[PDB]
Amino acid sequence: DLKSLAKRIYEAYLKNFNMNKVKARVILSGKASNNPPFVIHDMETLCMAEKTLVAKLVANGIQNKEAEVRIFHCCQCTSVETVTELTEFAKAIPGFANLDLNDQVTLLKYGVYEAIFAMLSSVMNKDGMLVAYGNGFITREFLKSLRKPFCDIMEPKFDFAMKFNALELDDSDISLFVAAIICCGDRPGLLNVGHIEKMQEGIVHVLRLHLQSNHPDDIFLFPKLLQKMADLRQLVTEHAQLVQIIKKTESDAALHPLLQEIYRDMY
Amino acid sequence: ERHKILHRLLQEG
Ligand SMILES: C/C(=C/C(=O)c1ccccc1)N[C@@H](Cc1ccc(OCCc2nc(-c3ccccc3)oc2C)cc1)C(=O)O
Repeated sequence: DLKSLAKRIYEAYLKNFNMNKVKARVILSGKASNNPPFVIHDMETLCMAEKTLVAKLVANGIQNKEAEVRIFHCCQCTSVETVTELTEFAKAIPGFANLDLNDQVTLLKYGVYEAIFAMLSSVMNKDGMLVAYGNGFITREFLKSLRKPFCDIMEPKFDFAMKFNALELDDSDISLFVAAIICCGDRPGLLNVGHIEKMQEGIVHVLRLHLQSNHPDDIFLFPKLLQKMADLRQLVTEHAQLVQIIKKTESDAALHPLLQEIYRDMY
Repeated sequence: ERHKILHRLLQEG
């Protein structure tokens, strides 16, 4: 029945995203053939990494713009690309493309970041996280050695990711979960509330049934995830606040227009 | 608000 939906959404997911839990876990431990990630654990190694990742942040006055802002920029890039893959994924969702474009750009405005930190958990571990498509790995310790509030930005994401990864969801769970977070019929400024809601009931149900069969033993996993949706919501709130600070107490770290309008009049 | 970019990205690409 709605099961052809589950596979529907999962196909869109596997297509629209370049990195996925499956690869993330193979990289973050498992050498096999070869290609062990370069570790950015301090300033020296950071510059070493940028030297390759730019010929733009290594020899353009940016080679010496506070490290915190250089990093803030790289993360900014990841958001833009992800917000982009997230848009296609949503359009490939049965019903989304039939809604009023304004309701679309409303669901994407409030769910895009909840989604980001969710999928990002895939590439994180208690010690750090993969960067640059799995080529690098930046330590959790190096990020807390930055000056405030930059050193306070990821720690909460690491705590959430550690509890979130324990649920051991796989890519299929995550596709439905992400669709569930994006098709939230409780967003502000929503015009056609009625429909978005039923859409939600649909995917959530599908997800419930999916986890029920995929993870028969985690029993209360569906409710665990429901809680994590609320958790992601608060994380976003905190993160947005953390950024408003920087944005006005660190004029050197500007935000991309796309991200500028998402944060713009958010919470 | 505005969201002039989110629109441009929902069209088709
Ligand atoms: C604008 C912004 C900044 C922000 O979160 C931050 C700034 C300074 C210190 C700590 C955190 N953050 C984002 C949301 C986001 C996207 C990606 C991400 O990790 C992506 C993984 C990744 N890749 C690199 C990196 C790559 C190459 C060189 C140097 C660093 O670093 C990290 C954490 C983390 C967070 C937002 O508000 O849109």
